[PDB]
Amino acid sequence: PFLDIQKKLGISLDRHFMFLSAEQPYKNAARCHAFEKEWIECAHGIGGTRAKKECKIEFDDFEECLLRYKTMRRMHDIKKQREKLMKEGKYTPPPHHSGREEPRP
Amino acid sequence: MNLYTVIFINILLSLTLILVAFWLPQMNLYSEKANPYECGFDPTSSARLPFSMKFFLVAITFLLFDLEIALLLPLPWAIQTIKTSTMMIMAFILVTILSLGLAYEWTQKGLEWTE
Amino acid sequence: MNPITLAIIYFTIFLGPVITMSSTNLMLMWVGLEFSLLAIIPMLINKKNPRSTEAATKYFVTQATASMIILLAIVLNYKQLGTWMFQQQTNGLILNMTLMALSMKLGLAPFHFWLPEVTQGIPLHMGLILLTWQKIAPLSILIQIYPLLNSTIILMLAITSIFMGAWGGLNQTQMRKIMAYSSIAHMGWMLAILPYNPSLTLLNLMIYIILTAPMFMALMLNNSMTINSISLLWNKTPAMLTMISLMLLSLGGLPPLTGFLPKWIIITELMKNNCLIMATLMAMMALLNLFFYTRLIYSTSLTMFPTNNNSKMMTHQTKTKPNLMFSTLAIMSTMTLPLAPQLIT
Amino acid sequence: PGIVELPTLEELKVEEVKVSSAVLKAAAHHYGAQCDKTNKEFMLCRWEEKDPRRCLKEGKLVNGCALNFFRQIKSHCAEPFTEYWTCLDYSNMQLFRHCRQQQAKFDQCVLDKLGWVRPDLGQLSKVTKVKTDRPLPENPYHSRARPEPNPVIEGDLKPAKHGTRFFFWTV
Amino acid sequence: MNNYIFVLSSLFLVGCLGLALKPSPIYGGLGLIVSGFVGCLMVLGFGGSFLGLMVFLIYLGGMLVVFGYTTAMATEEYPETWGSNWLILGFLVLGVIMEVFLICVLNYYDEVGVINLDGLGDWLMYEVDDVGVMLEGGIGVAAMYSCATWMMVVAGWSLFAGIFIIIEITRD
Amino acid sequence: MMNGRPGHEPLKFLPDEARSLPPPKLNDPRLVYMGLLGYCTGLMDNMLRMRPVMRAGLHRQLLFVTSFVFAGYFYLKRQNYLYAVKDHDMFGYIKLHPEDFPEKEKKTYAEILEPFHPVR
Amino acid sequence: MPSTFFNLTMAFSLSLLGTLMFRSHLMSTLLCLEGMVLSLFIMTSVTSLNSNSMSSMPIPITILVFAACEAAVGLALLVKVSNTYGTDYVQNLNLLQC
Amino acid sequence: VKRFFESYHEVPDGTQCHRKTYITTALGGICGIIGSAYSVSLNPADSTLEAVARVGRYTFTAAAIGAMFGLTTCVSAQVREKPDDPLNYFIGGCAGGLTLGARTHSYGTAAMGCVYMGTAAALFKIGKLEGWELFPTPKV
Repeated sequence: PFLDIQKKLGISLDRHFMFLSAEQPYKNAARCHAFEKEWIECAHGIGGTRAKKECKIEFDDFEECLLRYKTMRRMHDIKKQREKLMKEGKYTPPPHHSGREEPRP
Repeated sequence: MNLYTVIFINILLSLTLILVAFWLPQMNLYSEKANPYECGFDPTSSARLPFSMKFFLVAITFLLFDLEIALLLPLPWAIQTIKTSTMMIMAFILVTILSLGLAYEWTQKGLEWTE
Repeated sequence: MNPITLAIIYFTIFLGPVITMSSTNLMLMWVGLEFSLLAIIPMLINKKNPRSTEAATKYFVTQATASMIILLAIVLNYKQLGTWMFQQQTNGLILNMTLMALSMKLGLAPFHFWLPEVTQGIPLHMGLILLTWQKIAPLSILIQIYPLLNSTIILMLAITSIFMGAWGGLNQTQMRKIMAYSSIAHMGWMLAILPYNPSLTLLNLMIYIILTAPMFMALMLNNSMTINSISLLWNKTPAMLTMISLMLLSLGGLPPLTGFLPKWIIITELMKNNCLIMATLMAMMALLNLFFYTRLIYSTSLTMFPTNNNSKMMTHQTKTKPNLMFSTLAIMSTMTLPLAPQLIT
Repeated sequence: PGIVELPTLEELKVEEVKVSSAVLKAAAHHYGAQCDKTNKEFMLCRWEEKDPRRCLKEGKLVNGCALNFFRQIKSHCAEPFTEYWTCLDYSNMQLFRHCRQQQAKFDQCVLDKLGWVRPDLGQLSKVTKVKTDRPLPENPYHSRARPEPNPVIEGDLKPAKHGTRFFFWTV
Repeated sequence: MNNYIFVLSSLFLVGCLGLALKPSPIYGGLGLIVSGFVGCLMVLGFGGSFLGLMVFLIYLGGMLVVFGYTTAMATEEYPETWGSNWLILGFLVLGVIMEVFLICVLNYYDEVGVINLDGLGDWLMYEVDDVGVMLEGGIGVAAMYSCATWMMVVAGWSLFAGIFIIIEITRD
Repeated sequence: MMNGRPGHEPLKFLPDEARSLPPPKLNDPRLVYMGLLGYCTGLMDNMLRMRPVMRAGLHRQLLFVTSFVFAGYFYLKRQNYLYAVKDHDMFGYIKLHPEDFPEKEKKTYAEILEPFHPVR
Repeated sequence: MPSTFFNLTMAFSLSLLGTLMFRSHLMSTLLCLEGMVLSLFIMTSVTSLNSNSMSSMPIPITILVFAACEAAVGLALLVKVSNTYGTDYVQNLNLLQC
Repeated sequence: VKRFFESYHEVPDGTQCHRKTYITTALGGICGIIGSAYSVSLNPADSTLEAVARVGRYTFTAAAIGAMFGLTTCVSAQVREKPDDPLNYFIGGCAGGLTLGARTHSYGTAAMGCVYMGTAAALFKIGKLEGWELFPTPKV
């Protein structure tokens, strides 16, 4: 913040819910809690520029967890290949993907 | 799915009722039949003219009070907290501030209607 | 206004920028902006004339639209990064929308069209409160995200702010409009030095505030809203002409006044960052600003415009209006250039 | 990146408990009292090693303990437990308060036989220590090496050389 | 049952389009009520019911006051709806056509960008706690009473100062 | 730029490291000019309030001069600390990265050939 | 979720476009502001529900509170404008050019 | 259009004069479109017909200024065999100023535009020759 009155007085008016891995009601972990924790643990103490340069792996893992762009691309490629194989008829779904299976608890 | 189904059933029932109400009886409409009602005489002016509101301040206060209601509504889950002293103090402060605002408006005659 | 509502409104006006500056969370900074806007509207419309109503309406819709764009940027950043602060890797589109909305809240060109109109039609003390206090919180928000902003868009906003402020101040005769275009030009300078060194942004902001406050106080002495009204000041308050001239020259950036120091050090930092073309264009438009200041000085101090007959009765009456804090601010905005290394950090 | 290593269906094959939720809730307190150690070992391994593939043996042990528990109940206390879980299954929430006579009779049966005592209020809900020979994972998050901080500069705070050095100002 | 959320989002877009096109404020409030109901349904589909019902109730009260105000002072002899002007109706149908064209362009050209028709209905609920109590959305808003007391006090002071502000503005 | 340095106390006016600095001499041109500005402020305030410029409000002029000197002294001590810590950080960074600040060898005026431009 | 978020962003863009492109009715402008507010609320709520951020779930309610205060002040200003002129016309609100 | 304006500089001056004139005409047309949009928004016309007439007039004026600028600059570079000469850009800028004065029907505006735009174009050529940064990223 522009003024550090909260840090000078030691209080936390808004500093304890600044991100997903912060304090949560009834210990309900948010999505990508581990990824955001790793990103903050990497980026702490080295500054913004070094955090952008050197914690790129942690930031990319956190971003992939949060937005799931590559997961969507991979699933779309799998489903597109599956429907192409269905169109040319050289593939059939297994029973457990087609609705009839042996359920387990 | 069940709630959506019963909402759609209510929609279909009311649409069917108004449709049979409009297509079942014999139609005979003319100009004097469909002229607007002003107790037997012609309307002097259109009803789309501005129509003064004497409780506008009370309506704005109702907006603010409705948002105070929205703030107060998570109380049945807030009373389950571990730190009940903080919740109790904050709820007391919120209701007291709301009551002080109402009392100030009552003192400043905002609840009274204009003219 | 009864003292209860005076205390509530003034405390919320104070509390808005304080919450904005002290807040870590972007949402709390935004609600500080909301506090400032909502609290300052009734004092704008306090005189209850049609001009004050129009000024309050224009200010409300402008700040509401800009705050909605700010909230869009905050929500989009929260969607992208999961946090409530533009940390390092927020989208450039989000940052540019934040900059654009904060520049519309600040009132710099080409988002400046409301500021002379809002400054007109409100009383002088509310113009002072606007043009000094209302710019601190958006500038604090801009200062917190200085390494993330886009220098090209910032420099374009700054250069058009200084150009339009110089031309508007050249045209206007109303004192409130003149002060508003002065605000636009100085905000242009502050924005220009923002991405490179926000310490100089704070320095220019403080110099502009301590120059704007006593000029508005001297206007508040006689409610002189016009060039002619400030021109017959020699009959009303002859002892203020020298300080008026010195403060207007300091606003013009003439050495050896202390108002030359912000433009000088901003130009120096831009030269250190190799933006010579921008620095030279800004300096020439600052010369134009100094021109309309000098015309104001010619009207009020160096020449003596004809006076009225009732000014004799006004000289019969006595006044206690100029407060203790006027002369301190006038001296600190006039004769502080030799303390320049202390004024800079 | 690297491919994900997850076990096969043969490794995931186990004798599942084909037991309804009302039956489980009827036998809940005695299952939490008798099979507590294996269950707490499995929860400890799951909350220490976040990967579920590192705890399949403990999960199979949990299923085996539950199967032994239900086989013991079927061996000794079949009919009172049957009517107890039936009366529990009638309710929509499976509230314990609706069926207390059947609960009392089942508790009496599992008290005179098998020596089982129903846990009191507040006993199953408290944190318990547990002894295990499974080693503590030193890096559960699979974290990389943390980057080193900046080399903080130490030394005495000498005055500024030749003043502020701001253009022509001597001091 | 897969494109249900997408249909709701499209209806919300159409309602906001009508509100942008600005009919008479009676019809503007009607479009805003329909948009609020649609947004309540969207929040309902995505998760907790409390936020959707809250914004629904708030907008019902708000558009009630707006309806009273537009019958009071923001009215005209012939109120303007979407069909009274050829330009406004043309802009409406052109916006619908542009929406269809844009979603087709993002389906075809951009592949898996923001819109994917094959992937539609697959990425609505990402992760849910399958077994668990105390998971509903109203519990966080309740945690504003304990975890974010600063949020509580700034909201309460906003309402209190707003009462003083509206009294002073309409003091006349 | 110096707000993010290690060991930076937040909203601290004069941290304890500033105690290592020599204080201002209390009769130095910056503080003397601050007192002169305070006296000029008092005189200008008298003239604007239409009082006698010098022989009126002696307590007010004394308070102006005293407050200006006091605030100027403490602000000057703070600025001296800031410049000292700036030079300390600069020298420390130079010592930490000597390969980015090589000692260049300046040759004498016997091996370099400055081009001569005749004025005629 | 991404198609829904894109549609919500386009809804905000349309409401902002309506706010920036005035017609005769200041009430319609305020309604466009409220539509922008509604789009912001829905975006924040679906983001919090998607990321399971119960700690950030008070934020949409705070947005609604401050936005309703904004709408309240806008209605009060519209009352003053209508008392001045008889209508809420932004073409009547124009006499501050000189 | 970024790569378009970058393809303005991929060839030295005095070569591809048609391409340079086309690129400068496009840039002038874009600037005229922006200026006409600002003009019709701040000072609206009496009707849509005169509004689009003003838009077309402003766009054609700025496009003609850009076309004359690029054509005269490339022609002067060709005839003087000095691609890296700011005087070519000064001649082109003066030609653009004369085009502005011809469009506005004022010899005084023609002279003022010639001087100012020639100085601006010479400064632009000097900056592109000697690596000036118009919007530099913060380095210190």
